[PDB]
Amino acid sequence: PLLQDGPPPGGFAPVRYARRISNTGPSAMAMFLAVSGAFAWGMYQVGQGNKIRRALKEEKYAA
Amino acid sequence: NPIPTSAVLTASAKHIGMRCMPENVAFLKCKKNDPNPEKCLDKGRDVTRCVLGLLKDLHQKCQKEMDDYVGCMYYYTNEFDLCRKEQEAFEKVCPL
Repeated sequence: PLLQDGPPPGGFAPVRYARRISNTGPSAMAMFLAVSGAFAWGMYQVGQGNKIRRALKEEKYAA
Repeated sequence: NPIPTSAVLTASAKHIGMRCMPENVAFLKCKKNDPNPEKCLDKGRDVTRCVLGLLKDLHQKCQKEMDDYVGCMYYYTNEFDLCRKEQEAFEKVCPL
């Protein structure tokens, strides 16, 4: 009917098929450092909290 | 006036530990030497009378600020760190 379906003038837009990689998230030693520093600081905080709890328990016993 | 129950004694132990020290030391030394209740009888009344006098004095001097402390200590089963509010309200008026 002289109105066949087809691409528009100039063709269609170019497409990608080459598996783009986002590469999201922390990389290399970032996670290791963030975990080791957290572990050390948390252990220091735990020691301080245990000292506070020991003081509380010893004052309870002194009562 | 207050009966020497568990709550009042635990609450006022802070004041007992600075005014009943010589009598308590004497009673502890007497008990260490001999476990006889009969032999520790005479020293077992000095501490009782001094503690009762301290409780009377605290009740008269710190009346309203001690009843709430005892009530909350009884409520929370003698746990100091939980409330502590009536606690500092108590040593605010009683100078210990």
